[PDB]
Amino acid sequence: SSVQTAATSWGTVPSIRVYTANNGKITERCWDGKGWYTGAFNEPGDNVSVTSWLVGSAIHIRVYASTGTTTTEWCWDGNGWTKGAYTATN
Amino acid sequence: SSVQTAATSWGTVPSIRVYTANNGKITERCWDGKGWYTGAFNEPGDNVSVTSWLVGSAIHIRVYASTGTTTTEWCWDGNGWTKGAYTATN
Amino acid sequence: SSVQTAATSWGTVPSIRVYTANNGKITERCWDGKGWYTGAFNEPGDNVSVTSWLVGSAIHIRVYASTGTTTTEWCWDGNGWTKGAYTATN
Ligand SMILES: [Zn+2]
Ligand SMILES: [Zn+2]
Repeated sequence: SSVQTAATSWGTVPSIRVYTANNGKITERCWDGKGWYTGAFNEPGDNVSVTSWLVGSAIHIRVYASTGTTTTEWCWDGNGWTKGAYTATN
Repeated sequence: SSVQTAATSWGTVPSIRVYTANNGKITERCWDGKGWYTGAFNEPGDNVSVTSWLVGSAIHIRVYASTGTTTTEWCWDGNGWTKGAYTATN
Repeated sequence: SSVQTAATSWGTVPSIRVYTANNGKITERCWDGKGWYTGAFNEPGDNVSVTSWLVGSAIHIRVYASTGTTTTEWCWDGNGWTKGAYTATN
């Protein structure tokens, strides 16, 4: 019984984001080239996946947090985490 | 018990694919910039991971579906899912 | 019930790396355009995630291996796997 992680990165420094699902909560650790620090993302979930992409210099991150059969998409687009349009129907 | 997902994205719109393993079946949800829809991928698996890459305008997707100690690679290269040559000795 | 995998890819060939967590061991399978082979990475873990990036033609890989609440980061930067600076407080 171990925590479950997901990772993404962008750029050439690079920036790295590691999401950890632990006891029903997902938290975020961040690297921007200097050191690791705790990120703003903190949402419920037993399982996590992530993907990201750049548009110019702007990073866009999508975190897929799952509890039971419900997957919630969380969006970072430069100004805070927001709930995305993703639905599944599991 | 929660479902397990894997996500990938390409391009700048972007396109996103989210794979969900649920009770031994993997299904696929797709975003191409307008809304989410159900993808063609549907294969057995209790665990899924994914990676993708572009060569010019051509997208390639590799989905690794596992049941027990067996991992099957599924390939998208523009015209249907096929599977791949991947083998493991788990 | 099943093994757990993580995948990454880079370049246009492409190179693919698939990490498998199985009974407390994470192992690595590699594709560089010709066939699959077993990689050098072999470390303890019940869960694995991965990310990678290019700096020019040089590939960098980060593998996040977790046991219990401890996540260890493993780094490939061209010349062997080394433990990274990642820490979490799970
Ligand atoms: Zn359960
Ligand atoms: Zn191709």
